[PDB]
Amino acid sequence: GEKISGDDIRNQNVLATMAVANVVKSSLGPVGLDKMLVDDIGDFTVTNDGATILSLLDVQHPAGKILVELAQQQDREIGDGTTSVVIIASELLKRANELVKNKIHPTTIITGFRVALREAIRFINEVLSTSVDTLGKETLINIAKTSMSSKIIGADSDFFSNMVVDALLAVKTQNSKGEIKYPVKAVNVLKAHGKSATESLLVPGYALNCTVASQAMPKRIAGGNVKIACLDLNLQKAREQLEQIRKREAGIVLERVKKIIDAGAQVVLTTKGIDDLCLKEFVEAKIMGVRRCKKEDLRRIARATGATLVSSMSNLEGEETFESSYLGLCDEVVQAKFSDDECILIKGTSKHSSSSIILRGANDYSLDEMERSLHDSLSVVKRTLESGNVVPGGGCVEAALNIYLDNFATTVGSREQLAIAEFAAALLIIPKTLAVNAAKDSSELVAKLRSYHAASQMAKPEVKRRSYRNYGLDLIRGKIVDEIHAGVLEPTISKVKSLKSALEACVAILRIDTMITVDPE
Amino acid sequence: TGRQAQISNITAAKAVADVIRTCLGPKAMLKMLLDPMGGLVLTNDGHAILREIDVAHPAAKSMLELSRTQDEEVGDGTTTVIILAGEILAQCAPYLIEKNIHPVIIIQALKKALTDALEVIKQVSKPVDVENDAAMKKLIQASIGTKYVIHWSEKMCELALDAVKTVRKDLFEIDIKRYVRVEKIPGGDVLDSRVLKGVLLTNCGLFKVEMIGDEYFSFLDNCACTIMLRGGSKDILNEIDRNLQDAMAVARNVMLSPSLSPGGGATEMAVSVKLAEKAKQLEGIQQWPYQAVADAMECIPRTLIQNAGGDPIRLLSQLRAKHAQGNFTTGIDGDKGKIVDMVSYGIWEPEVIKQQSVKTAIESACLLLRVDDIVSGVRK
Amino acid sequence: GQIISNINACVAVQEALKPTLGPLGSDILIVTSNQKTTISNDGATILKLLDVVHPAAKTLVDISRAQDAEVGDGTTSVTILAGELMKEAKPFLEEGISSHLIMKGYRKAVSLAVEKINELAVDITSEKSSGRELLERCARTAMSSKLIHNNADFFVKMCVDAVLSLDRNDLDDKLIGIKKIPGGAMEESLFINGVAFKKTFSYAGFEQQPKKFNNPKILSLNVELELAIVDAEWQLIFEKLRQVEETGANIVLSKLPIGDLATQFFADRNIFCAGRVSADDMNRVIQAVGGSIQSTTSDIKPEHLGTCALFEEMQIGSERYNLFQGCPQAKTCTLLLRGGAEQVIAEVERSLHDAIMIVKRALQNKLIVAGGGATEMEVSKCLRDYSKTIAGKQQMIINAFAKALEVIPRQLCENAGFDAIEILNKLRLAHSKGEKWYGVVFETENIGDNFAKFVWEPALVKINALNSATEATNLILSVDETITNK
Amino acid sequence: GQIIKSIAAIRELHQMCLTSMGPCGRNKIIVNHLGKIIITNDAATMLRELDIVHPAVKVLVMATEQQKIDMGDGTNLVMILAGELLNVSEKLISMGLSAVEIIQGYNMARKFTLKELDEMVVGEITDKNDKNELLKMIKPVISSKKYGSEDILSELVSEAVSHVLPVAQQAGEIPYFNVDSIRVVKIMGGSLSNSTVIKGMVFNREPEGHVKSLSEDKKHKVAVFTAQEMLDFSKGEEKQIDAMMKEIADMGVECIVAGAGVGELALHYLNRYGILVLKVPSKFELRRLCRVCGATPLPRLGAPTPEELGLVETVKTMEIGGDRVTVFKQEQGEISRTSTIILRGATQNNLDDIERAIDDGVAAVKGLMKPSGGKLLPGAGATEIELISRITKYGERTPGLLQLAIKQFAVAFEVVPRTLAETAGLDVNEVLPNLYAAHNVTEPGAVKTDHLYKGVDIDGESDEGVKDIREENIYDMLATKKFAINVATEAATTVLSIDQIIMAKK
Repeated sequence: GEKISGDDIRNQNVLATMAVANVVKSSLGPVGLDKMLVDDIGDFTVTNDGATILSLLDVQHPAGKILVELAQQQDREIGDGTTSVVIIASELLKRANELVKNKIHPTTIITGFRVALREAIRFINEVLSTSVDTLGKETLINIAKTSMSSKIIGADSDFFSNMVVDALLAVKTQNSKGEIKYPVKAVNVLKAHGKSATESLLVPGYALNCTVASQAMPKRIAGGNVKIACLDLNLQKAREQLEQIRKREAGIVLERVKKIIDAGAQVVLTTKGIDDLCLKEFVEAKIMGVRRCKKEDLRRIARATGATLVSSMSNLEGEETFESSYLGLCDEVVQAKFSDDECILIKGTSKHSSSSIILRGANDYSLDEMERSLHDSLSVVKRTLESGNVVPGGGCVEAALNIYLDNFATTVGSREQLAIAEFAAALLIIPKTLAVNAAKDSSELVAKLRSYHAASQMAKPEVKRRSYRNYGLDLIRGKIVDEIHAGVLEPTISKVKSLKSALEACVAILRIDTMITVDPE
Repeated sequence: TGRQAQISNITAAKAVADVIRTCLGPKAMLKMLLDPMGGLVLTNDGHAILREIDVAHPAAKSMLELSRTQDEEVGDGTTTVIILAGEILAQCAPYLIEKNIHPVIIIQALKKALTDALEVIKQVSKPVDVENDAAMKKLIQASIGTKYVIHWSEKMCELALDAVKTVRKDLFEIDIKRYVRVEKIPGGDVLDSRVLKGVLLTNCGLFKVEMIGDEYFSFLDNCACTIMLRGGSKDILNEIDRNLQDAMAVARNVMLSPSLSPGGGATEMAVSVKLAEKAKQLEGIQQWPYQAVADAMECIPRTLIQNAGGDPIRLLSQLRAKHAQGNFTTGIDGDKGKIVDMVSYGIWEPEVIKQQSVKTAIESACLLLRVDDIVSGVRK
Repeated sequence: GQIISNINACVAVQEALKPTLGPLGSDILIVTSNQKTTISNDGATILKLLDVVHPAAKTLVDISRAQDAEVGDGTTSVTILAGELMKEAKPFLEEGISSHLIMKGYRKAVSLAVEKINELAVDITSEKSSGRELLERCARTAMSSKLIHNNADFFVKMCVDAVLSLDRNDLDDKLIGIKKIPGGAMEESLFINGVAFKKTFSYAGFEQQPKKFNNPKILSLNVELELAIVDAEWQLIFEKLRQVEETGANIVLSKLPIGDLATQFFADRNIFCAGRVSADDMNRVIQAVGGSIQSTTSDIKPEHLGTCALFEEMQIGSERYNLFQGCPQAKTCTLLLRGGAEQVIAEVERSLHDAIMIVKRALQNKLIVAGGGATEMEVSKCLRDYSKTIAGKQQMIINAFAKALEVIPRQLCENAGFDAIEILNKLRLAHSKGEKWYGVVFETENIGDNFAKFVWEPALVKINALNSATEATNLILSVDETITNK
Repeated sequence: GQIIKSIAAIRELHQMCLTSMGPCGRNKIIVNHLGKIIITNDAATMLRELDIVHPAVKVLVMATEQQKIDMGDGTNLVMILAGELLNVSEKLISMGLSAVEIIQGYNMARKFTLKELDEMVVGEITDKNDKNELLKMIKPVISSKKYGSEDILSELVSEAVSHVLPVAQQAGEIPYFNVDSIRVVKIMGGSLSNSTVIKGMVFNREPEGHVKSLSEDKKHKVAVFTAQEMLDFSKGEEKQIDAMMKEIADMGVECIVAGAGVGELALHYLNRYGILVLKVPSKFELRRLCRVCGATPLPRLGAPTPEELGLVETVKTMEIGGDRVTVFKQEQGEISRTSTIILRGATQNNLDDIERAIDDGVAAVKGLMKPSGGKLLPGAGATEIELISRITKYGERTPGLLQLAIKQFAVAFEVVPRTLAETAGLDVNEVLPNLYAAHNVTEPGAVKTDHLYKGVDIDGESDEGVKDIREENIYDMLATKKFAINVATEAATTVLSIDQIIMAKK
């Protein structure tokens, strides 16, 4: 079919790249703005998340879809910074275009970026810091403020700081051959409206959204040794031989409930609704029935309370029974009204302890953004506790590393130093884009910040304390502030994997030479 | 695209707000709609207008969910609050697309505007005791003036005020008033009602069963209240619930906010003149977008002038001078477009009416400013 | 935004002149509606015949036309700098940087550049090179920096001896005009000490013309000589011929042609006469022989008749021309080009006229600096250290102008086939740890010292180059809109 | 069909002249049907060469003639002010306000502005002949006119005005100011440092026959003027021309001025008798020649009257810009005023902007001499911020419908400080609070506080925003501002008065 080769394809690759790059430019930084997407189904979705946009984004260019899969891999590896990482592919491929039109060979561009990022780890070793960082009184709050970038939660992040920290405090467990980590992605988030952001409650346990059929049951259980059972089977009314089968099936249901009553389970979790036959057995046995449960939420209950889901009741023989090993354990069961509904609160579980988060917002479009923003912050603390090395935030990292690459280019020399200079100018778009979203001047703070880092490497003792060297930048007032007063920092694993995952991503665009379009059937 | 995409979003809410300008007050006008199917809907309520119309502008679709939130609280007179969200968008034309003002700077100015607005709301605060049945009677009759059930409300609104106080009481005073069960009986006279205190199905007085074509009568003595309504026509029961069941918001708002504000669009008159005075003390970059909010506040009372057939330029000259000099209790007569103050006008509205109006307006206005552009064709 | 669209159309102007930089440069062929073939390296003739679309293209033409007064040569290495300053300034114009900071920062960079150029220019005088040396040894490669590579050795021993007769403080460009003689050789051109012009018309006594004069006298007369009516018209012309003989003029220059009566009268007396004399040739004789032009025979007097040492009739290219020698006042030496190719005559015509500009500025001040594009490298090296502390954002602005001067060594490597990166690494150490004067050497194809290479260039070329590129680049930034009626 | 249509053309031209004014201002290129390229920042010259197909917006085009005749400067300020008044009035039109109160609002505020100009005036200092006073007037023009070099151009004009100065110290009551007394010549090539001033006037012509000086003659004399039968006319003219040219040489007249067609026989005798002649003098050169020299252009071809003749103390025909040129150069002692200033530049378009800048400098002296005085006003946009506080106060003093017109009249003043920020690329919102920081809440008890004393000068001080205008000598012309608000109000109300376009037989 259509076959077109030459340098026009690489010029078209960056043209389609810069076209979709404008999507994440306005959403970068705490002051970034959201954008509305039309789903053509009558509704719309307003999101600044690059992972959600690139998924729905329609790209008619074959190479433009590579950036879509790049954000998907960064969600499992990192889980945050979607618009603060992928955005570099705009100018990085644009500066390489000037080298393609010149006599620079693509391998020099490829090997130039590899030697730059390989030796960049030693440059990062200067800005690293331990997990203790300052004198304390703020520990996981400083890393919780990392999610302020690219998101609008920075205004309400004051009260939400202690909510995220305390949610991951009691979920501690032992895994990874004895390593102590927090099993994230297991936190339940409930959507609610009313009051304000400061009224958000943190539940140190499991929260279930359902409706209790009979209010006369022991809704609130006082004391320990609470047994909870889980059954995937549906016990209800279901299909003169028709009346005889109805009586035989009713006896089978009452027999299976009798096995649960004999086990002493205080809470019975069912997938579907409960008929009137099972409700009469629960009141006499002082058991609270639960209906309309989601299978995905029941999987976390099996790990938390310790109640394994029962697919079917059977054994090696033809006897049906419910074993006692499928019962869960917790400290107490408390039921309170949460947002025009009564939810079950399971706290103090035996096997594993979980946590639930209740959020408040304006509308459903606001809660969708507030949920994913705080959900991505859970991975920020998780990835930070894995590697104690941390780097300061504020965009001062990209401006500082580009100065060391200037003398590093003179060390290597030859033709590989020109690609290093172009790679240093490519990283300068990150601090300049933040100035555009902050309605400030671009080169104003960039030229000044690089002046403090220019003499940073020239200081022999570090003369007295730090006259020039410092970290952090103030986007609101457009001034250079210290990282201690600003209180902003970012994890190292997020910054290293940023350019590391983008390494093979940008080169893949450069490796494209001949473009061929086959006509569809 | 970019700033050009926001211009289409401002005109989207501006075109919708201009339709509901005449939907406020007892003089409110009506609007006729023509669908591609050929059906016509003529009504003065903007609730069914936004639901039936399918707009091609993605920004106007967000106002449909906002109307559901405003109608969940009161629903009568709160539909025109969307105009305030549309006037702010049109107010940014000399700033956003001309001075290149950053949206967050405007949003930050709206945060100080929403905070200063609540202070002005507390300035017009006029508490009143809820123990007086005559004072609460004229309060629920405020929204009745837009209907012909005014003289019918004598035997109607008295049943609603007595039933809410039974299910309200205290706890704060927060309680659930949804336990009430209202039964509607078609046919008969509207003057015929049923006074029943108890649960409809110790030392009970009497037990009897009446004769009704719908169902029988049963009394349950407790140690909860129901309402049996007999309509004066067949389909009149739809309008009866709007003047009684939907009127329960007045009884809920007086318990949460006993204070009273000028009714009939007379509240924001003292707010606009006070907001301009609070702007002179700011003395900053944000002063211009902050002071320009008062220009959007005076557009709401112009709807009454457009309904009264007056000149909004010349009439508001003397009207704004009364609120900024004489007192903040002055108001505007919506019927004839007169300077008669709210003191002799006899109608007062709770503060929460304007609180939830401004709160939902600022929260909806900033979200529209946070949208850079709109794209289509994703094929989800 | 409107300036960017105007720059891209002006980029192709010097990109067509891109290979033309350096002595290895190429030429541009131009064919007009008259089918006149013009092949020359100089962009002044190129931009004059180049079709312009946007008015910004005329800006480079006005600077190129004024370049003859400021410098006159090296136009390939000057005009290209006007487009390079606006090429790297595109990312700055797209950002919040205004074009005023680029224009204001440019004058601050030129003020520091000219200060260093005057520092690089050193005048020893004293016992070092003097006349006939600086104009030969140091001007060997300085006179022609582009063309005449094979014939350079011929003109150093010829053209230098012609410009030696030109004394300082005079610098007359009216007497340096050349002529076009078909046929012959370039190195065989004869030196002419007096006025020489073409006959342009053939005579029946062309072979009978007098060979030489011992004491010739040139007289300029505008009287038209052309023939009862027959006796009257013949007598009036005869009386005018007798009045001319009273002055004793052996050479009579007539503006309008003469008939047979005036020719036969002058042939019998062995009196020379030449018709169809142009007005430009008459002013050349006034500044050489010192005669005068008489309109009629009323005011003609014997003292208006000038004289010269001797006259000679030269025959070259199968055609004879008038040759004057030993004029009373001659400030230059007339040169006559030769060769059979018309393009070659016009090729060296632009080059020799550009070489006299060096002699003009050398007599005022004698100065030489390192040539071969090494001047901008030392200036760009100094601007990198100063601009860091100068007025905030001006660091990145001057560094853009510092990197804009890097186009000169990149162009010299494009023609020679070298590497653009390899020369920058060698010069960076040569202009920092290697002090200054180390340049680039094309002959040995490596980096060497221009002091021992004998190749130098006047620093006055680079001084006016920045001034010529000042208002040229500032006008592009100062114009944000262009309107064309109809 | 008119308002919205005109504003579309107004916002176009208003944005065009917005970047013209100011030291950071920009120029434009205009190409006519003949291909002539002109680069200038002047709005009057701009709209003159441009072809506009919208008759409604042409009101602002013809309104420039009122400003050029009265003053000739501040043309960019009038187009920005008049264009902004119609832009801010668009909001009042959408509100339903009739043009009655809009026209009355601008006319009521116009009289209030004239009352403030007399109260806010400073820096009398009243000195005509000081060389520093000539520098204080010519320096501020770098905003509207060419800002390229104010050091050299200010010195040449100050020496030229002082050279043509009538003197007559104390009270001389000097009428008949000479606008033509200043002339510049465009010379291609060279830099501005090569430019100088000559005590006499110069012009571009070339000598032919003599080129000799002849000014060493110690009060020389100059005159000014307004088949045998075939030789009867030939010999008849040779005898008459010889006798007429001999009597002129007998009187000792070295140079003559011939304003008519000169034949070949006339130039023949001029070379023998050594008499210089001028070739085809133009209309404006003929008037300047007879007034300065004081000789009568006698049309008679014979001997002129020796009693009345021209005189030039010192004149040289040698090279000036590299070519021999005969000029009128003279000395103030024995002959009258109207000297010249020679300019040197590589670009001919830059010499045109300097010519228009110097021509506007002549009006600065006209504004001082013709009325009682030109006074002074705060420059660099510092005058408009002083009026904003005054006009805002008048809105509360006069309650009524004019408050809507007074409000938009004060907001329209924001374009002047925005001009400095827009042309410099800086954010106007950052400089805006620095402009209000001068007056703060109210004015301090001291006289001439930082509001009146200082001003807005942005070079490295953009962070501070305020700078002293006294040391910088940045001021605005009072006669220009009085005429600016008059033309802007007359042009704004004219557009609002337009009803329908009428075409008659076309």
